[PDB]
Amino acid sequence: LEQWNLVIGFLFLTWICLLQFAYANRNRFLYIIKLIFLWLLWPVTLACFVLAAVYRINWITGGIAIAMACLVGLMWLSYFIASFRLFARTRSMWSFNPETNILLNVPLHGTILTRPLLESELVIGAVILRGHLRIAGHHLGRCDIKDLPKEITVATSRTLSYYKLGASQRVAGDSGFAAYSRYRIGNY
Amino acid sequence: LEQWNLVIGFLFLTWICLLQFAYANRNRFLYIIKLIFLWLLWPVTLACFVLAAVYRINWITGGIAIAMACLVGLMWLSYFIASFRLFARTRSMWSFNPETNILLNVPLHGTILTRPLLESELVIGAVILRGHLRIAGHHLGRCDIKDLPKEITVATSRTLSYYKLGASQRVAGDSGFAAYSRYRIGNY
Repeated sequence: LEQWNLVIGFLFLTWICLLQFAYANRNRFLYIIKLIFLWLLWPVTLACFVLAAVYRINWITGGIAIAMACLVGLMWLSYFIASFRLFARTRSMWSFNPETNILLNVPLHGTILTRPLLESELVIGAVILRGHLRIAGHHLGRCDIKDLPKEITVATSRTLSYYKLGASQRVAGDSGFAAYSRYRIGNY
Repeated sequence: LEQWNLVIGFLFLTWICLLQFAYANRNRFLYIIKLIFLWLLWPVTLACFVLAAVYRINWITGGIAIAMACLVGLMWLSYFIASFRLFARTRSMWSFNPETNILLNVPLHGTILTRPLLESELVIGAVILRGHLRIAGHHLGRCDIKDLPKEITVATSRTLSYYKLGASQRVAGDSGFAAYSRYRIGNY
């Protein structure tokens, strides 16, 4: 049974190792690895509760573990049905993340890049670092001040909020810094 | 031995429960709870490796677990000595966090609020949401457009970077949005 303990040790060790390089340098491969890695936390939690409930000798702790496993499974299925409700409308793979059900669509370089967004703030920042665009902690790619998006969107079940570009601030040679004020909330 | 399994189940359940309320509404109490909660991940990882190594029957897996426990302990002590090197200069409690060793000092309402900062970007955003100031995901407090800081600092072992306020953008009634361009890097 120590194999599962060594597996959780490997998981914890690599997750700790994730907190020295990937937190600063944001790569799409590393981000999606971290995302699917957080998505697998729910089944391993359920597995821990299951292996706690299999060896039931007394009924108090076993009943507590069974009730909590039922609750966490119910809320996991609630999250699954929420992600299904989102994906039935926005039709985006990033709607199946365990982080949030709030989507950010940015039309950069023609392709619509979709990223998870924390809370859909009324004003959304856009920061240019050495010609690289980042919005809400997501490095969308290499976009200098000339090709900045004009209008982006925030997608949600029965909600689409349009965000219009504000003023652009050219400073420190090539770095730029701009705001997205909320325009309107619709569902056509 | 199932008590430790139920403890890790409680930890995972409450950490999953943390991903529905505290991620959107940022409270200082909830943030510091999450911070000390991430700080206790290192000893529980070491404990998992220790309980994997105590029941050594074969030598291959036991040796692998012992070597990995030694490596994770060595890097944990490296992190401890890094935090000590930081705290010997900046003298701030927030230097003892497992997230980052990059400090952000903001002079808001007279008191110098210090927060962890991800990577010390050359341009730092400041967003006003309903009269509340947030910088790099940290809700520093209630600060409208009038009392915005003039100059903030980023603290680091043998580094202090001064950040000067840029242009201020008043939009949507009371919301504001401003930039901190890097001024100079010193250590006096």
